[PDB]
Amino acid sequence: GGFVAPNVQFSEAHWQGMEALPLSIELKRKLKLPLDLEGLLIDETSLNAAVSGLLAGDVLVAINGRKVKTLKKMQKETRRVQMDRRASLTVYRKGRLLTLTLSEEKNLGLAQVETAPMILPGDIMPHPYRGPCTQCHAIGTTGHITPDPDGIVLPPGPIRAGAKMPHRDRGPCAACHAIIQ
Amino acid sequence: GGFVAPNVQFSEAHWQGMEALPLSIELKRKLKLPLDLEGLLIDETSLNAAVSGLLAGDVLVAINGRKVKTLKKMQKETRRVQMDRRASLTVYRKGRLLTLTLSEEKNLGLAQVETAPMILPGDIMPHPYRGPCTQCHAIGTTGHITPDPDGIVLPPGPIRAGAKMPHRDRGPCAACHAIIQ
Ligand code: HEC
Ligand code: HEC
Ligand code: HEC
Ligand code: HEC
Repeated sequence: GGFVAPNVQFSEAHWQGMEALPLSIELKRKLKLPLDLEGLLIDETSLNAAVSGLLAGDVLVAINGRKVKTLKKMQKETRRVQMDRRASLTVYRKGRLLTLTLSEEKNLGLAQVETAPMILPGDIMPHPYRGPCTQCHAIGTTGHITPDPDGIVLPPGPIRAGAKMPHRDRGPCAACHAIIQ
Repeated sequence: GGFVAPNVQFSEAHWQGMEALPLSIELKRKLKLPLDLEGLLIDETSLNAAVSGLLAGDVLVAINGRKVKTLKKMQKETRRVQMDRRASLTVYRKGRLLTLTLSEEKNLGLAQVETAPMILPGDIMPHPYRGPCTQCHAIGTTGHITPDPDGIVLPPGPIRAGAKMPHRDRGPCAACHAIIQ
């Protein structure tokens, strides 16, 4: 269960703590950004990228002065300076073109890319239409991990009589727990 | 709005198309895996990692023969062979220790790491208890991108009278669209 189209494109890149995604018209209108703007959207920053001053909602225009309008082009670029400890960040925020340094005490490394997750034939589109489905998704059931862990509930599990309450008052110990005597 | 604890750990790594996450007791019991098992869980495989034979639900025990039980240790490891085009994959699947080659025609690169997303003071835990919150999450409102794009609706937008229907029959053109005459 894994049919992939001959052109599955990249949905995102992760690099020194920033998640980067193509800046679509969907997203440009959704975040009320100018529609001439070319670059990558940064929607999630942690660790080294957040440290460098980089916030979410920011658009990644360039690195080291070279323009990055696509993921493919942004990767190419991280490969170039992957062994460096610093690269420059040209960013678009609130109409200002800011600059930032990104840092790492070993080396920056290559930004790794992702496609949209593999989906089921009968699956429901949770987002506005964007084009034929095989264009971003692989169709099938592998690349799974289904049922998704997060939707599995754990039986709270046996407790000796007079156990100590780790959690808030939730009700009679006997409703959720199997008691031991 | 960004208070981080002096020990924010890694939640995941992405490497040549696999998303890797610490294999917790939560996840070990949730996927009915042996509880002695040490390694990383692989929950999402695409591109180069899926190509190498790697499926989701798989646990990443080792690379090139070196054991990887934590993210920190798995990164260290990708740094080592980051310039190589091939590394070995020791994996745990259904009780079998399989082996796989991972490949890339330029170079593999460094696996990039992520922490749990920054959360709000008043935010609700969507998962079983796991320990104090500052241990995985940064508390605040930056690293935002809120409101989250996905929860913004776009007004379908004006259509000239006699426009052609791109989408299924949804009802009277006048309910959603502003018509032009
Ligand atoms: C056309 C008929 C479809 C169907 C049935 C689906 N998609 Fe997509 N999809 C894309 C990206 C980048 C995401 C992540 C979320 C986002 O940023 O908007 C998604 C998400 C989904 C889901 C949720 C998947 C999950 O694991 O929860 C599902 C069920 C889904 N899609 C089905 C990317 C694209 C495209 C990129 C240009 C196109 C075209 C489509 N999707 C179209 C469809
Ligand atoms: C203790 C009081 C809390 C609160 C309020 C939250 N967390 Fe966590 N969290 C962790 C990871 C790895 C995730 C991703 C999902 C997963 O794999 O299970 C999450 C998710 C959340 C969310 C959803 C966030 C989102 O962007 O949608 C929220 C609101 C949230 N958490 C709040 C990691 C951990 C831990 C790691 C050991 C611990 C401890 C906690 N979380 C505890 C809390
Ligand atoms: C469901 C409505 C519950 C009621 C009522 C009670 N408990 Fe509970 N408990 C429940 C769950 C789902 C869990 C898992 C952890 C979590 O996220 O809350 C627990 C946990 C405990 C523990 C720790 C378990 C462990 O590490 O093995 C103990 C010792 C415990 N609970 C005891 C307890 C007592 C004494 C209660 C009533 C006076 C009680 N629980 C209520 C679910 C529910
Ligand atoms: C809501 C209940 C709707 C009804 C009824 C109709 N339309 Fe629609 N339309 C709607 C949305 C949210 C969108 C965005 C794209 C999507 O994911 O479906 C659209 C799209 C169109 C388009 C393309 C828009 C563009 O690219 O500019 C056209 C030309 C269009 N719709 C026309 C149309 C006609 C003629 C309808 C009734 C006979 C009609 N729509 C119904 C929402 C809804």
